[PDB]
Amino acid sequence: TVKTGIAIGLNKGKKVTSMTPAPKISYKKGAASNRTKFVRSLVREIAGLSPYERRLIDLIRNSGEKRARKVAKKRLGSFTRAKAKVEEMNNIIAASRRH
Amino acid sequence: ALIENKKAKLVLIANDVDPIELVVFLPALCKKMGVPYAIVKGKARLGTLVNQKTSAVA
Amino acid sequence: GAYKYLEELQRKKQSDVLRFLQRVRVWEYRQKNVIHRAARPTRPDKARRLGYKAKQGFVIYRVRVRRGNRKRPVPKGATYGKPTNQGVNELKYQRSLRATAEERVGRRAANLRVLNSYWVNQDSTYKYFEVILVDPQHKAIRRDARYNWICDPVHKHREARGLTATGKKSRGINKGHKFNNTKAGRRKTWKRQNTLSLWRYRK
Amino acid sequence: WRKWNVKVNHNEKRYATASAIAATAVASLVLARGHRVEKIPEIPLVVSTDL
Amino acid sequence: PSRFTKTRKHRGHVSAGKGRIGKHRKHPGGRGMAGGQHHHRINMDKYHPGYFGKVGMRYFHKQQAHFWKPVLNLDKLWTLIPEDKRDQYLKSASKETAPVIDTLAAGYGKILGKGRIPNVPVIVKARFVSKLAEEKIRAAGGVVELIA
Amino acid sequence: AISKNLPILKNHFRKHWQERVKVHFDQAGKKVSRRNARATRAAKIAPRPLDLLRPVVRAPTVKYNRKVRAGRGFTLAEVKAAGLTAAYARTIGIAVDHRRQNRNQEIFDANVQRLKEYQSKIIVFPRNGKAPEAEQVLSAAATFPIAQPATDVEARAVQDNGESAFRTLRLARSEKKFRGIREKRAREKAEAE
RNA sequence: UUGACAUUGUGAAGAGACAUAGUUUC
RNA sequence: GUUCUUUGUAAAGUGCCUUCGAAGAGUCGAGUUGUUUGGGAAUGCAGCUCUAAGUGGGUGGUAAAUUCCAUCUAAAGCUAA
RNA sequence: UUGACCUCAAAUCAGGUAGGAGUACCCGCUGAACUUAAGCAUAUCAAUAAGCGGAGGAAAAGAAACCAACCGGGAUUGCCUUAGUAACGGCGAGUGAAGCGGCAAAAGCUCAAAUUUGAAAUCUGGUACCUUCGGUGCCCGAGUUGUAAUUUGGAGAGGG
Ligand SMILES: [Mg+2]
Ligand SMILES: [Mg+2]
Ligand SMILES: [Mg+2]
Ligand SMILES: [Mg+2]
Ligand SMILES: [Mg+2]
Ligand SMILES: [Mg+2]
Ligand SMILES: [Mg+2]
Ligand SMILES: [Mg+2]
Ligand SMILES: [Mg+2]
Ligand SMILES: [Mg+2]
Ligand SMILES: [Mg+2]
Ligand SMILES: [Mg+2]
Ligand SMILES: [Mg+2]
Ligand SMILES: [Mg+2]
Ligand SMILES: [Mg+2]
Ligand SMILES: [Mg+2]
Ligand SMILES: [Mg+2]
Ligand SMILES: [Mg+2]
Ligand SMILES: [Mg+2]
Ligand SMILES: [Mg+2]
Ligand SMILES: [Mg+2]
Ligand SMILES: [Mg+2]
Ligand SMILES: [Mg+2]
Ligand SMILES: [Mg+2]
Ligand SMILES: [Mg+2]
Ligand SMILES: [Mg+2]
Ligand SMILES: [Mg+2]
Ligand SMILES: [Mg+2]
Ligand SMILES: [Mg+2]
Ligand SMILES: [Mg+2]
Ligand SMILES: [Mg+2]
Ligand SMILES: [Mg+2]
Ligand SMILES: [Mg+2]
Ligand SMILES: [Mg+2]
Ligand SMILES: [Mg+2]
Ligand SMILES: [Mg+2]
Ligand SMILES: [Mg+2]
Ligand SMILES: [Mg+2]
Ligand SMILES: [Mg+2]
Repeated sequence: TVKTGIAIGLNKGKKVTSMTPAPKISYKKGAASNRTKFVRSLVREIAGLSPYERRLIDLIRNSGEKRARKVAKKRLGSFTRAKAKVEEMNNIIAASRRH
Repeated sequence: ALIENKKAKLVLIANDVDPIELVVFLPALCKKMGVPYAIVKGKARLGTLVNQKTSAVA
Repeated sequence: GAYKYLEELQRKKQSDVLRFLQRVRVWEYRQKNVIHRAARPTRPDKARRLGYKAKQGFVIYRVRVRRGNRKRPVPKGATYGKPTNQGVNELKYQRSLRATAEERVGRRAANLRVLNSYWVNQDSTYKYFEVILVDPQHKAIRRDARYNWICDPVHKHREARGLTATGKKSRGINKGHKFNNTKAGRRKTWKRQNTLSLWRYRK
Repeated sequence: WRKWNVKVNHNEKRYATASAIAATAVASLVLARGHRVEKIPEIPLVVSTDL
Repeated sequence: PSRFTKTRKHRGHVSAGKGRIGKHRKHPGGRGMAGGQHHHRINMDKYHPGYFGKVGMRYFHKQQAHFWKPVLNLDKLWTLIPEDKRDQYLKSASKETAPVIDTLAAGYGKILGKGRIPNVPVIVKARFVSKLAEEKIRAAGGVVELIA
Repeated sequence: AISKNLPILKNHFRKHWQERVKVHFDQAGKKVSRRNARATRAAKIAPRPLDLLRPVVRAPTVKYNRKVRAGRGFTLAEVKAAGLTAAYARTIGIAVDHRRQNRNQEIFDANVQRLKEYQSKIIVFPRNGKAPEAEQVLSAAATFPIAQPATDVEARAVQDNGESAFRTLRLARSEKKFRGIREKRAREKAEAE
């Protein structure tokens, strides 16, 4: 960061000789893994698509990734999970019925 | 973890197992790992050969 | 291990295989008595991470509880008082339906102690639960330093006092600014704020 | 919850006891107080530490 | 104490000082602040203009100590040096040795200008200065060192 | 119920407050019980001193940061620079805190030096039997005080570059006020076709 | 009392869109 | 304080290199209803409908879209003063 | 024909446990109105009384999905303060917390998710003896639909 040294302004704060401590593993709680990547990919081709997911990719192909997000935002919690869901569907299509 | 480590040459899966979930993924797993498997009548007969009441897999 | 697949499979409730399962099991459960003992966890992955172990002294019980609101009982809807209290039909009951599920078996097994519970199935009329219990007088449990805390009498009927995980949720027990009203436990923290503290040399 | 004790400012508290000490000389006060002191040598009355 | 109370003096007089005509009743005005807009309004405006209605912005979750900025005028300043050390510094008003006054360390956040410090140079370290406070410091040949 | 010219009081006794009055008649009582508590414990606790070693720490926010104050525990880093592990330091009367981080070297060293002096100034009796009776010091807090680090010198040469202090704040204030806009005009003028 | 959503699944005919292949909805 | 058995071909701590690093779902979350809170485009709680993710998730006391930042690691558990 | 298995039964089957009491204090549910507003419904009384379930010598809370925005702090509980403040409110009558700071007491941790797989290494019970809050030998039994060791994010695990 490097605080400016004054009590207002942009980087406002006291100058101190700084450290950057050792990273905590609890910061990596999200991280995927090779173990869970395999299992989730495996159960996906086991259990397949859910009703709202089928109507989502057909909405994508025949409407696109705007009206998709708008639907998936109503379906899921909100606009960001809807973003990341439509993307997960894009890669359902691409990797499968294509290449 | 055997099937995952490709160490199994044959897997016998029961046709029973009332929480069928414990098993259903094994056909997929054995397939993706190239392990040959078979669905055997008698989860209890898998037990006898292993000295349990019911073995659910051998 | 197997348990990692069950976990991930169960997170597809709308998948074609699980909602065949969901559809058959919920018919069977509804035939059986509203409280009936369960031979094994039908979710051995779920019981497992809630504290269950397959060993003598652990009991699994399956219970129905009717869904929906609590209709304020009252004869004929007549409330006798101010109109803000006139409601009958839309009132919601601060304890979860799962809390009721623990409580009804925890009574049916009075010698057990309720450890945790988990959701299994629901139709429109019922939610279904599997409650995991422990016999505190069974010697496998009285030994076993991991579980014998459950034997101490402080833990008698934890589910009736809101000490299970669900009871803790509905009591609103969590740290931070969203829980100020209910944290140290709501009525206690109320009483604290409403106590007059008079010292010997008045401040 | 009636008021029982009473707060006195530490300093005035001291002033009071100072005043009270200073009056343990002044044989007229000790006399006016009870205290049969006519037959004693001198005030303040100081005594061997051996006591 | 009760023996000095005026109710001891009222014993034997019928009405306890409370009047025969208009008595001492429970709550003739109503209770508390009732009627601030109606029967008690002549007392409310005059003695409390501004009581009713709002002004300005709400601030949700406003933590005092965000705004903590104690204020210290040049009027004092020099009081922040113990008097033994102090007098030593007034004489020998100089560069090359000038007293460092950490006003943050003294518990203050801003230096204002009330007025008149002697001509001794000072090094004043503070978080904030008024414009006049600092001009005056300069006119004695001192400076301000902004800290945080 | 409103008369004369008087402050408007807000006295909340409209609930049943007499029910919840707490008169501390037991002040003197509980002070004794607390003195006895400590005494009974100092005895049970062998020569050990009733309290644990606590780190130097800089107090939070804008109001208190000028002061340094005793923290909870010693941060696995600081424990390690003083050449002992967490598990053992806990048995030695040093408090360890897995949650506190070191972003500041000056404090980091202060706590390692604090750990150094503590290790030197204590004796750790053998596991065996002997217990060579050592006469407890009761504090740690008193033996190892936490003092405000000196930031400067009394007097020193005046350096005026003539840049006005005050208006160095006036300007620092501004640069942050308009930082967002003047970035939008950089965006908007990059779009010059 | 009326509507919607949930409990709610299987066919078949007929309407309905990517715009006259069948995933879908009445 | 003493005193009898050595638990052991047992158990534990620490330095470097390397590969990994499993982490709780009808939950989190959303809508709506009711209640509650100082909590204010919604403080908690519950009903019903919707229902996730894994460089994810939660919070950051004014709703929203975009871009960043800080801070923890939920949906399992014990514990004296 | 015989023997298992799953699930469901019955015994005055072998051994246990629950009820009721009390309830000042404690954990929950449920839930008023009198009252105040000079009338009155939102509000207030009050998240109070009465009603119901459940503990202990304390209960509960507790090792952060915390606070913060600082040079950052660091489980919980409580006191002094924050403060009759921020805020809520026919913005009326009224209501009303939190972060920082001082003090009291201080204490930390364990599971789920991992192939022991060159050896279920674990456990209730019965029984005989013994140095009996237990140990050991042996047999039924539990348990692989997972009982031990190992690991809990502060980490930690497999290699060298
Ligand atoms: Mg059994
Ligand atoms: Mg009523
Ligand atoms: Mg109401
Ligand atoms: Mg105890
Ligand atoms: Mg409150
Ligand atoms: Mg008086
Ligand atoms: Mg008179
Ligand atoms: Mg008269
Ligand atoms: Mg009078
Ligand atoms: Mg009269
Ligand atoms: Mg008259
Ligand atoms: Mg007002
Ligand atoms: Mg009060
Ligand atoms: Mg008392
Ligand atoms: Mg202490
Ligand atoms: Mg010894
Ligand atoms: Mg977790
Ligand atoms: Mg209610
Ligand atoms: Mg609400
Ligand atoms: Mg946003
Ligand atoms: Mg931090
Ligand atoms: Mg546990
Ligand atoms: Mg607890
Ligand atoms: Mg019997
Ligand atoms: Mg009872
Ligand atoms: Mg009354
Ligand atoms: Mg009235
Ligand atoms: Mg009246
Ligand atoms: Mg009336
Ligand atoms: Mg209330
Ligand atoms: Mg209310
Ligand atoms: Mg009551
Ligand atoms: Mg009762
Ligand atoms: Mg008792
Ligand atoms: Mg106690
Ligand atoms: Mg933790
Ligand atoms: Mg704290
Ligand atoms: Mg007011
Ligand atoms: Mg209130």
